[PDB]
Amino acid sequence: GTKERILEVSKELFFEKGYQGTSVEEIVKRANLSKGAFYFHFKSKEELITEIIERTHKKIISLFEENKEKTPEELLEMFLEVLYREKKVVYIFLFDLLCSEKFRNIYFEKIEDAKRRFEKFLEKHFPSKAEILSEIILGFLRQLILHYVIKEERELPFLKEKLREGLKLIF
Amino acid sequence: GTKERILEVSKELFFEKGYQGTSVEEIVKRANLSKGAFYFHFKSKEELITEIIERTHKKIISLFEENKEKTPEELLEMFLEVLYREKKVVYIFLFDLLCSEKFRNIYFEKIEDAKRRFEKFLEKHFPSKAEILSEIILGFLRQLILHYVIKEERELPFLKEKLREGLKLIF
Ligand SMILES: [Mg+2]
Ligand SMILES: [Mg+2]
Ligand SMILES: [Mg+2]
Ligand SMILES: [Mg+2]
Repeated sequence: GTKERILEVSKELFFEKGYQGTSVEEIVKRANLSKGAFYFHFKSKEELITEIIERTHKKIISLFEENKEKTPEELLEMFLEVLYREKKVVYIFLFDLLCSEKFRNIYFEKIEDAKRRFEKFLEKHFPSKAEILSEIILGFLRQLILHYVIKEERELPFLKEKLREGLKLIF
Repeated sequence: GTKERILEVSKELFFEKGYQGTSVEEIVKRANLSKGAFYFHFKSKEELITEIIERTHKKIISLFEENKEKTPEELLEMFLEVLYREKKVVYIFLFDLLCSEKFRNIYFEKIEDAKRRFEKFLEKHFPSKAEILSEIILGFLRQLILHYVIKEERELPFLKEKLREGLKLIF
């Protein structure tokens, strides 16, 4: 519906030119909507970006819930696939949240939540190493995204090959 | 000398309030120097931050050159110690270079150089795994710095314990 359309247009504009550099006026113009339509769904630009992040986080929560019986390697392959599909939001997450002073806490809150869930999953078969593995693997996944999605946009097969080999070495 | 004093004051101010939010006037005022003294050593604010990064990078180059005969675990322990001592510059590197549009390329150039050197070091005893290990280990080290130096400033012993256990698991 309209809320979905606003979210899509906002993700596009924030990806293209940042949160600070995009106004509600530009968003509604691009979406061919009135300001009233926007404010009916979002009370502020702040609520809007928070929802964008929240919805991608929810896909991550779903990923963990729906794949808790998979091997760590397969769960991680799925995690990378979702992040790649959501790469515009990943870009916003880094440049508009981590890089900000106001939203830095959200960036870390979401990472910590993903880390807690990943740890819980790993405690099942690697209890004494789950804490360590979560740091290593999240660090490795972030290195791959930063260099092969953010610095340069490589195609997904390349990232999957890198992830697969690194996880094989680790496990 | 004077150049060193300017560098120290600039690292402090950029750490405290960012590159964009710090002026040459504030730097020379804090250093009790004239603008002429500043311009004798730096032609611009851009040259100044570039030199700050270049000097910390040089400490990294030295680290690799001076410890090429150490075990990977010990070389990495030293790498973490230097990054921790240089944590104000690490903070500037992320928030003033990666987060910028103008200086993003420098952030990646330096990381790539560190990665190339680390890879070369690892090719000696783990040729077929050096490329993979460099991604994993740099990712892991970055995860530890981001969460335990940037998000919250933990003391060095904690970071070293985390690094030690993760490298033991990897190697
Ligand atoms: Mg598969
Ligand atoms: Mg698949
Ligand atoms: Mg030692
Ligand atoms: Mg030591």
